[PDB]
Amino acid sequence: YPTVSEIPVGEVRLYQIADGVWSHIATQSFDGAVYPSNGLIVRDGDELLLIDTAWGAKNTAALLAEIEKQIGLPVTRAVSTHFHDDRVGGVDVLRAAGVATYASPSTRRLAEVEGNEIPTHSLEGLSSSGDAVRFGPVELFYPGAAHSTDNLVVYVPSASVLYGGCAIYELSRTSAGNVADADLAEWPTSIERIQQHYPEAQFVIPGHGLPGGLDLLKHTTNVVKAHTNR
Ligand SMILES: C=CC[C@H]1c2cccc(C(=O)O)c2C(=O)N1c1cccc(OC)c1
Ligand SMILES: [Zn+2]
Ligand SMILES: [Zn+2]
Repeated sequence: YPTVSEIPVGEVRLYQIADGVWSHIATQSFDGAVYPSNGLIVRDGDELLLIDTAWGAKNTAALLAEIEKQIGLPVTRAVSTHFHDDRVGGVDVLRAAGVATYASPSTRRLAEVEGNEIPTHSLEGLSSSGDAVRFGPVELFYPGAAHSTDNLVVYVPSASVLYGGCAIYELSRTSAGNVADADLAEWPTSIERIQQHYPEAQFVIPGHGLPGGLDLLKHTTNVVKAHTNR
């Protein structure tokens, strides 16, 4: 799996998780350091559903070019899973490319307040923790507040792929990361809802770093709780 040192900023890599399911991986500078960042691509017949931008206008253009090169099906819809720039930065590129962009009303509001790019369409039915709605070939799930108050997770039932987004940490992380927008007290409860709702997930994809299995869920709870204790 690609690492930050192996991906120059501005390039995007794709990685088959399972049939018709890819992650996309990019790198971006934030406050003077470079970080890797993941999203998801899910085949939707002869179209593609995109989960999250590649963290910036130029990265997201590179994302679309790499999808066209490697997959060759059009991206028709995109869902952003919270309001931070690594999720919505590039939405303007997507919209101009003909992609219909979606996010919860919470994400759209927070993005606007923050001065970030704003998905066009509002995803209703996800404002209460435990809410689940169908969106093409995936289920969208609001687990409750965690990394941010608006963070969504995405399940691909055909492939048993659980995309946790930035509410889920990779196994190599032992300290909490950026908690500025987080709800540390609710984060374990939110993970518990994910665990109970998707107990058959075979692959778990964090928002940043290496994918793994279901242990990424308990691992994230461990890290968040240890931060709170300490
Ligand atoms: C700050 C690091 C960049 C990225 C990242 C990489 C690796 C781990 C994490 C983490 O969850 O701590 C993050 C994270 O939060 N990011 C982020 C991206 C855009 C806006 C933002 O504002 C709060 C934060
Ligand atoms: Zn974030
Ligand atoms: Zn993130």
